[PDB]
Amino acid sequence: TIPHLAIDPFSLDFFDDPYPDQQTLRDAGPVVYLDKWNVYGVARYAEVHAVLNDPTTFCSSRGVGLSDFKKEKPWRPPSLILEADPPAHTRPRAVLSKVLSPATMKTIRDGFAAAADAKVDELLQRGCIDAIADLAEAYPLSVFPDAMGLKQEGREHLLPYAGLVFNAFGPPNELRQTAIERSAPHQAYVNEQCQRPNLAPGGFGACIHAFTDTGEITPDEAPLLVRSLLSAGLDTTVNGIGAAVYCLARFPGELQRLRSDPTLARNAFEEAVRFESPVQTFFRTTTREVELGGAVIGEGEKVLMFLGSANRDPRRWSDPDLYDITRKTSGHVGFGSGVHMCVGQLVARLEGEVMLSALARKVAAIDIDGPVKRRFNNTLRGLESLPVKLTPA
Ligand code: HEM
Ligand SMILES: CCc1ccc(C(=O)O)cc1
Ligand SMILES: [Cl-]
Repeated sequence: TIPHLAIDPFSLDFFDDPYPDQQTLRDAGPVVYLDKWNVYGVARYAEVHAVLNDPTTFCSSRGVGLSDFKKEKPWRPPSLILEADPPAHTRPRAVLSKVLSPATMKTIRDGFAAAADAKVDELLQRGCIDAIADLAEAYPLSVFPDAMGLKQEGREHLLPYAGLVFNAFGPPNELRQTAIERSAPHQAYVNEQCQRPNLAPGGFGACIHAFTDTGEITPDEAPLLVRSLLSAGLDTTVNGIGAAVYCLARFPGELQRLRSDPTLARNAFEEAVRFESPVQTFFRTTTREVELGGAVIGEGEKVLMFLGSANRDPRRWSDPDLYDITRKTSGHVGFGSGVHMCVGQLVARLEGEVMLSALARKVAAIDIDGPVKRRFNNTLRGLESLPVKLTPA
């Protein structure tokens, strides 16, 4: 029989220090009942990974946040890709995949590295820098909206927009409800840049709109796939990169390790995604009666998956609380797993690698010199400010 926990994985307290709670979450039982929100949760690597790889049983089309789309109105029209099941998923999925293939990365790869090299140089010129706003936020801001082919004007909405989207997967918090109350300007901006007339020749939005021509997607579909990349494509990478730098900061020996061997960049990043897990949690909904870690769970029940917890399960990882940039990271669920696994992963790693590469060649120490402020959001873990003094090589 399934234990009750009073933990609220969406309270400021939990965000501020999740690690003791996530350990109660695991130790309690393979499946737990969260009184705060009347839902089942699963925090161990094994359970999380299983749920992820049975989309037939654990569907996403009833929402991947708490809210059940069968029971209640989605807060916005649903994603053609996040909030759908195969087969409706498979087409929109395949398209975004071509858009963001390794072929594509090869073409934009030099540009991303050069821009990464430029930021780290400028930063070394100043010394004291905010690792979040001046790097984590600034770098993908200098590469991604361009890769998208966004205009200049409006971009200040891209981050609040992400925040809104990720806050909304959560329970009906103060966090959620406020985000929603404040959402109109952010949606109008995104709705606008979602249109073909507004996407520069040769960028993702443009490349996406091309699938209109051949018919792989309709014109209603097209603005909505773009919408996908404008929700998911930015703040994720802000927090990913954010994690990496914070890790390097807290783990100076691991920085020295990376400097010794700069080819360890890609994986020092991947490790950071495991170790922080910028995207913390997602739900599914049972499509049938299913036995899940010994419990028989009824049809149409929501299950909360602790991604971060999975990624830090002692049952799966030696010394999981450690930053180890030569860890065999393969199998972490930082970008999820299976049919829905992050279609954007190549862009993220692209950014995380070039930037960690630039750092490994350019910086000799990263020390935090200041107050460190966390940002609170229902789905995203990350920092709001991280003051560091960069010392040059
Ligand atoms: C720090 C980098 C990133 C992280 C940690 C991350 C996280 C995730 C996770 C955990 C999923 C699985 C969702 C699920 O199982 O329901 C996912 C899927 C997705 N990601 Fe990412 N992501 C990142 C970067 C990106 C980027 C750069 C893009 C756009 C270029 C993107 C676009 C998407 C989209 C559209 C999906 C839904 C795919 C599907 O359901 O088939 N992500 N991401
Ligand atoms: C990375 C999480 C995420 C993935 C896809 C969407 C979307 O399709 O709007 C929104 C969020
Ligand atoms: Cl929207």
